[PDB]
Amino acid sequence: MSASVTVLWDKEIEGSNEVVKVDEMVASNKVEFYLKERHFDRTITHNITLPRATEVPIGTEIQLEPKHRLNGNTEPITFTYGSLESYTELSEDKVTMPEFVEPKTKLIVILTRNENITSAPVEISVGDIKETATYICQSQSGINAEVNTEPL
Repeated sequence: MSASVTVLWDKEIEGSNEVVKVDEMVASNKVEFYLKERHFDRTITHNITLPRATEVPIGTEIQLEPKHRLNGNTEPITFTYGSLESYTELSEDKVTMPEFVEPKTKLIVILTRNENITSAPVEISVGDIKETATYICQSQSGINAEVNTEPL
């Protein structure tokens, strides 16, 4: 009813790897800037997938410990085959804005973050049944603010 689990971390595959533009904000001219801080949802989705013809019985628990986590969570993720095959972590990404737009100056705030997909083999055993599943991590980094100044 409960599997022993080993992630072949050294076999990790690097899927998508992108720096994503999240937003841009512009103002022109001292005057005070629109927001002092922006707040952003940040997620990491963890997935387990099994071969279509697997012998793993429906209901089996697969407990693994991911590499990329949020909020300093350390506890294992518990997937259940055929019920709970995905799990999403949510944290609050707080980003400080520039306070002032300076005189004779147009400022541009560029907000970016990294987003990766990685996958790895998971060796699964329930009793005499062995399987190699695939673990998939959909990750987002913290946001970076680039301040760009023009004399207009």
